[PDB]
Amino acid sequence: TDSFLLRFLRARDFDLDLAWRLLKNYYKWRAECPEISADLHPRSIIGLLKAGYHGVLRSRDPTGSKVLIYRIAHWDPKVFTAYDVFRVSLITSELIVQEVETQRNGIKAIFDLEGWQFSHAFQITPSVAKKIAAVLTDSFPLKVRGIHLINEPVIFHAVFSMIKPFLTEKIKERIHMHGNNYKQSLLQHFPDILPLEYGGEEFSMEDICQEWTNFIMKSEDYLSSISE
Amino acid sequence: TDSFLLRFLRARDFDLDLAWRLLKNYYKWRAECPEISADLHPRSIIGLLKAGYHGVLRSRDPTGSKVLIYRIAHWDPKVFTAYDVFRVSLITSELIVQEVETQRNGIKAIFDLEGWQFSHAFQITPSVAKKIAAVLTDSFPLKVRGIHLINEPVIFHAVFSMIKPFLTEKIKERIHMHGNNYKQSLLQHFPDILPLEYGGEEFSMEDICQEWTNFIMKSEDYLSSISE
Amino acid sequence: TDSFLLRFLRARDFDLDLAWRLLKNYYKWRAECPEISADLHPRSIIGLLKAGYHGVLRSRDPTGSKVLIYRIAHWDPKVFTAYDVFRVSLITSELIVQEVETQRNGIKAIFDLEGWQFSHAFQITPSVAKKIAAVLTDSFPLKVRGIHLINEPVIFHAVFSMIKPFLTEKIKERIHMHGNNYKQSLLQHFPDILPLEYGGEEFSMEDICQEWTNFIMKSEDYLSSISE
Amino acid sequence: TDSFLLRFLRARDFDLDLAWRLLKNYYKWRAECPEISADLHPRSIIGLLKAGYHGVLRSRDPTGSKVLIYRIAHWDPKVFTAYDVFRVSLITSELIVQEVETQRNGIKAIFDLEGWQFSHAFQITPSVAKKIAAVLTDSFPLKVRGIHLINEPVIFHAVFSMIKPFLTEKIKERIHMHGNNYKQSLLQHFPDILPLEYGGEEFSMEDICQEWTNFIMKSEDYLSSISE
Ligand SMILES: Cc1c(C)c2c(c(C)c1O)CC[C@@](C)(CCC[C@H](C)CCC[C@H](C)CCCC(C)C)O2
Ligand SMILES: Cc1c(C)c2c(c(C)c1O)CC[C@@](C)(CCC[C@H](C)CCC[C@H](C)CCCC(C)C)O2
Ligand SMILES: Cc1c(C)c2c(c(C)c1O)CC[C@@](C)(CCC[C@H](C)CCC[C@H](C)CCCC(C)C)O2
Ligand SMILES: Cc1c(C)c2c(c(C)c1O)CC[C@@](C)(CCC[C@H](C)CCC[C@H](C)CCCC(C)C)O2
Ligand SMILES: [Cl-]
Ligand SMILES: [Cl-]
Ligand SMILES: [Cl-]
Ligand SMILES: [Cl-]
Repeated sequence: TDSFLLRFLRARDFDLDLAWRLLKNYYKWRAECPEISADLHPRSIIGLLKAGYHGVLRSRDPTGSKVLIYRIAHWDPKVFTAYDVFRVSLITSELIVQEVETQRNGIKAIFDLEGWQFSHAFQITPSVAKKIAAVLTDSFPLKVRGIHLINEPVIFHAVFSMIKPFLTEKIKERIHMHGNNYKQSLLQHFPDILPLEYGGEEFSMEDICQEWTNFIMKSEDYLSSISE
Repeated sequence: TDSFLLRFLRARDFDLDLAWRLLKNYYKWRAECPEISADLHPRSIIGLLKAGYHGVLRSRDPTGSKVLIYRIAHWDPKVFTAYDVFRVSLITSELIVQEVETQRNGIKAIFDLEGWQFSHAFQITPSVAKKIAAVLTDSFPLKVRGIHLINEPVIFHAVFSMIKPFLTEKIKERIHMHGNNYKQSLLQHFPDILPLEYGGEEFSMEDICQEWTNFIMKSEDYLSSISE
Repeated sequence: TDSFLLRFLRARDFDLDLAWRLLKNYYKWRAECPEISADLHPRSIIGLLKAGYHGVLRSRDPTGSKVLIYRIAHWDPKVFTAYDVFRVSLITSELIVQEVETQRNGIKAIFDLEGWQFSHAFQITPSVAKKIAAVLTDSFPLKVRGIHLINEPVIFHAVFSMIKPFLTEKIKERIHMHGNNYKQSLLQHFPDILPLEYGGEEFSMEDICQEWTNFIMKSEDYLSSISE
Repeated sequence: TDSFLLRFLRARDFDLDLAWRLLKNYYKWRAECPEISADLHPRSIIGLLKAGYHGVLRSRDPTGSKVLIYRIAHWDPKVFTAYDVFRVSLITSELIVQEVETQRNGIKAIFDLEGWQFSHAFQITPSVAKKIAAVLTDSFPLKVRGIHLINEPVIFHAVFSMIKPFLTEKIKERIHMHGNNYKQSLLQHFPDILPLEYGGEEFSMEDICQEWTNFIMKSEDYLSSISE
């Protein structure tokens, strides 16, 4: 069967030395952040999901990557903390990493930063920013093939300035900032598969969020299994 | 007669040490890429030529450089591979290098990247990208005086990011990206000589492609001679 | 045209550094042995040829190598010296090296040492032995793919002991000693192409010698051209 | 055919390392002095030739060297510059170097310095003097076997003092100064072949100059070929 080791091998192109280091950092990072990784049961973040914060596209991008969508406007920082929000991505990642094609072709994430407030950045402490850079680089068995930021306000760049120093040059090359006129540039990266709200043709974000919410709730037994 | 050595001397301004190194890399590169350079007979790429992928201007630029035109939209990656396409440039280069004035004044190439798809970049592997940088720098007796990219889509820069690390600073200075509004900037570099499709006045790309296709087919005996 | 340089490139697999060194040794060796290489006109060794000392097979071996045959019994050391005999091989080599397929696939030589006397070895001085090793290794643009010694007497090994210290390990691997029962082992290396005297089926050594003698005499104008 | 390389090999006794260095300096020197070597067409110096400045003996010296004669009195420094005069020697050298026997036996030059004025030395700048020493030593594929100065005035030694520091010891050994009573000493070096004006028996300098002038004008097509 697809062993737990196999996802780490594929993430590092069957370089046993590199895959081993990634495995070490995976356990290390999970140990230094139990407030995110100790309990992966969707119980603590179901409110976030039903608020419409997160969803995953059905179809893959032209290179076979899984496409993830985050909407920061649907995150209420008064209700959920940065750790809660982080846990959502962690939960999704632990699920999609089971897909062999995702293991081979990595993922791409889209962040709709419309509605980013000063109530969001306060949650993003230096410790949090470094943990963000960790999972983006060499602490989780997922190839980050691209990060796409749209509708990012001027005040956000201060937040990104906290993450960038801990980023490898490879990942920095893969982070895109589109601004408010994102639609044309975003459609080139993701043809046919985007939802209606982002220039897409068929499905809406509400449907996509609901579907992924169901899948997470459905996978609640597996998410408990990998909890320590 | 214009010896085979003479083209290497002129390419390095009669610096015998440098011209010798270029000769060494010329044979080395040809040995490490037989899937491109072993057989230069136009047989394997005649379909590409008649598709309208490549053509050479009759008139030289204001500095005497030969001007080459490539249209990526006329490359069907399902039919022809990157090696096939590479072979086209190799064939053209082996022909125009016979011109003494081309030896002295180098070449300039225009790439119409309109229609660049994710089906094109998949062909461009790290090994291919490094071979591209090789012939652009110090592995073929042709001075690359300028590379002009027009209509380049957003997704192309990821491909260029694979080539750039292997490029010398001199060549990087000579690579131009014009975007969609290229016509004004392109006409300044190439007055009077451009085809109709790119702001020109007289000839069309279809004529230019056909003429160069005829010349290549006509030179099929010479191209077989230099095959190993 | 097939330049004089090209034979040196092919001899060293288009390694310009190595091919250059071979060219240097080619001129050096020719300069330190004018009593062999100054005059390559068949005048001085026509008697050797008509005595039946040397011949070249029409057909190539299974790998495309030219096959050369020497019969030491037809060398009268009282009439011709070691330098005269050496000149024969030099003349043949300068002729067969013009064949592109010989340049690519190298040569193989068969020495019938039947009749090797103490009047032959006296001619083989330490200086001569070292010159033999020179052309076998890195002083002539011919790949020596194999040397086959048959009917070698016990007293010959003393002579070979003079050559061996100056031989590279590569060439030593390619020197074969078959003894008196050579026919079976020799036929495995050279199927279908051997003459009647050595297990062959069709042609005789006398015919083969005469044919190569004619060709050398016919090429007398070219052999004068390369004389210094 | 006698390749362009072959003249450099013979000039350095088939020492490939040394012949290669001479080739490098040949292109270097030609690049640092285009005001002498860019255009070798006899157009710019035909007046010098018809003035009777230069001629070449028909017969070779006892060692087979080509013998060149220069008469400084027939150089009008008001009309022709040092570069023009230098070009004459360059033109002659590029012609006589085609002779295989000249390649093997080198050249000898005779300078009649009778009439050397202070209007001649002003043309001989430090830069010019060093260029003179360059072609005399290791920058042109011609063995300088001897330089003979006759009728040299006292004021000339200041000019020679500018050249001597850049001369190798070998060439310095081969430079002879005869003075006004040169005839006896000059006849020992050049028996039977000298013109009437220098103790000769048959031909006059006017005939010799005219003959070489015709040959240069006749070779005007070749001299254009080697121009860059
Ligand atoms: C394995 C994996 C994880 C675990 C992951 C992400 C990706 C691509 C992964 O492959 C992306 C998002 C992230 C880092 C969660 C981020 C948590 C914070 C609270 C998000 C809100 C504010 C961010 C400042 C917005 C920008 C984020 C991008 C710069 C990644 O969690
Ligand atoms: C001697 C010589 C060769 C041999 C040559 C070129 C030039 C200017 C030369 O002087 C330019 C084109 C190239 C490198 C062939 C490229 C092959 C690939 C398949 C082209 C399609 C995709 C490219 C990623 C498009 C961008 C190319 C530019 C950045 C050069 O082949
Ligand atoms: C380029 C080239 C030359 C020039 C050449 C040979 C080969 C294979 C070449 O590729 C083989 C023969 C040789 C060395 C001539 C040998 C001269 C002596 C006189 C031969 C008689 C006695 C030899 C002791 C017999 C054994 C020779 C083998 C050990 C090669 O000349
Ligand atoms: C290949 C070659 C060249 C190119 C050459 C010469 C020789 C022997 C060559 O082999 C001799 C003459 C020279 C150097 C041209 C000299 C130019 C000047 C203007 C001559 C007039 C004044 C000289 C100060 C007179 C003395 C010259 C000797 C000391 C050589 O050009
Ligand atoms: Cl972008
Ligand atoms: Cl530009
Ligand atoms: Cl054997
Ligand atoms: Cl003297």
